[PDB]
Amino acid sequence: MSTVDFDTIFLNQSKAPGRFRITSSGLGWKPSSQVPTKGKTDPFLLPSGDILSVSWSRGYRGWELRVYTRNDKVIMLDGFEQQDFQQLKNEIQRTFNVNLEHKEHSLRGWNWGKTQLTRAELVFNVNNRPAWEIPYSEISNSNLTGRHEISMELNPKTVDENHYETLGDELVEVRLYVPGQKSQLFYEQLKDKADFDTTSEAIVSFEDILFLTPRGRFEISMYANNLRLRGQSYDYKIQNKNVLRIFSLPRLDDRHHLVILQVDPPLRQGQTRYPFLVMQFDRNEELEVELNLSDEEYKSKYEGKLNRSYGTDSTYKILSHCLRGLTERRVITPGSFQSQHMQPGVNCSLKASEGQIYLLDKCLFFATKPCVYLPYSGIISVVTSRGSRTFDIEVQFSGGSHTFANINKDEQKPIEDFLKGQGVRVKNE
Amino acid sequence: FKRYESYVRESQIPSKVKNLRISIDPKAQTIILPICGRPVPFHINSFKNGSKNEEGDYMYIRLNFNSPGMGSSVKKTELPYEDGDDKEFVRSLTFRSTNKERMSEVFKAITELKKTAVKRDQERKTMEDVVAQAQLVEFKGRPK
Repeated sequence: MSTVDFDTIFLNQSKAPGRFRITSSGLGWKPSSQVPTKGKTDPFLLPSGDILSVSWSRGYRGWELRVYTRNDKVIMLDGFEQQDFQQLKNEIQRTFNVNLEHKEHSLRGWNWGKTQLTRAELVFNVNNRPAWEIPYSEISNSNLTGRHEISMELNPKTVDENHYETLGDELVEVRLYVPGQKSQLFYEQLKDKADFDTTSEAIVSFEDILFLTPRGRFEISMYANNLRLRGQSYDYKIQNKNVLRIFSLPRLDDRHHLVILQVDPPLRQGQTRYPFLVMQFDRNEELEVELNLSDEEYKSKYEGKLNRSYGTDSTYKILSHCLRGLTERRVITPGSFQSQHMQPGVNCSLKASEGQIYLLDKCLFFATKPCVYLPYSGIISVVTSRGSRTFDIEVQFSGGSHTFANINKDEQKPIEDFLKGQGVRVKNE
Repeated sequence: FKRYESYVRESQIPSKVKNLRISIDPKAQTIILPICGRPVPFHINSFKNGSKNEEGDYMYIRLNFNSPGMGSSVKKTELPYEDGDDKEFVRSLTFRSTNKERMSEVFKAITELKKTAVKRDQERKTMEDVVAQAQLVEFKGRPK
């Protein structure tokens, strides 16, 4: 039985070269033993029954053999020479009864064309030739960012127990512009083919929530492992693990209530980043919500963490409890600090931005763009300076200083006594 | 439409483009981008502008391309793309790399290539006049 083998072949853009083998049982690839690749040494094996079609085309490292599977996966093998084409064509035809298709790619350098959703890959065609293709398995998320604009986020391979180290510059995000009244249908078709979320089976949804940061109205759909924010011009998927902290803070206007999420990695809207998501509720807004959970799943996983039904209570309380139950993060409420005016915080300006400073039991928190979180364990000293009916507070920490200006002088003594009580060094100079 | 093309044949692609990274060809006025294991050319005339962001151990480059709606300062008489209501456009591509220094150099070289292209196009437009004329013919006798 003539086993045909190729040395120096790379699997899915692997950094390490391997030995590729064609057998009557299928395709095999094994990494070459000369590189200490922290990583399973196990041979990749593809059964002959799983092969649908095979294309030959120009890759980075020479020629690329792209294998389409019946399971809608694309396998990329790069590193072949141009001479190997005749041998590969004869062996693939003989062994699998599959034609090796030669696919020529557009080299014109044009950024316009037609997108074409093929079974396993998104294809961008320039002058009736493929310019590039993206496998649906590499797409992590997709989001409509405009009436004619579709943003696709790609899974940026970092460290997974099942993937070979990739070598080079990695594509993270692709934005397409689809003119005509058409981008929404393309987004729906991309969602169906890339097999993302199953419909919207959300444990709970909250409609029409006002965000101060990012600025907009968003629907919040909660799932067991993730939180979704749906907006008119942007969709975000946040994993429950990425939520670091939840703040529930009353605004000094005594008419609104702030719920603030710290997220790591910070959410990204084009170039700008949002490490804090600031939601604004009316205090008089009441909502009744039943959880979409089976009685067996509720008892086994969520008993004592979530209520089965929430009565007609304030929306921000229900939301804060749901976030606590699903993220397992503690909600940070206002601390024992009370201003001269019996308020839970003080009005101040950070640079050109007017806002509210909250002195919480473990941290100083400034709740207006930009949002500033300062733990007391990181504060070296607080300096009070005279600008005056007002005074300024400079907070020094290991990474710099923050000057909060325009604070009423009557609030000076309560703030100093509280900060001294928290063990922070106050200097009055 | 000002017809431009990066390459006619795959043999024109620089052999240096093999380490799966962003590479620039000043001769073909082309940016070569690593999209899913393929060396995708983009001509400097399809490129609009870009940004660079540093994030932890990685450096991000966003490259923005010409698309209708998000248009450039060019007049209605000459588009950097062919007119087409049914044409879809690559508006932006974002890449990341662990090597910050090289990625900063690549961004500088893309920006320089764009400046040289715009300067050459301005120089061409300034010359498209009647400036091309016979060189001064010296008087054979004693000139005034």
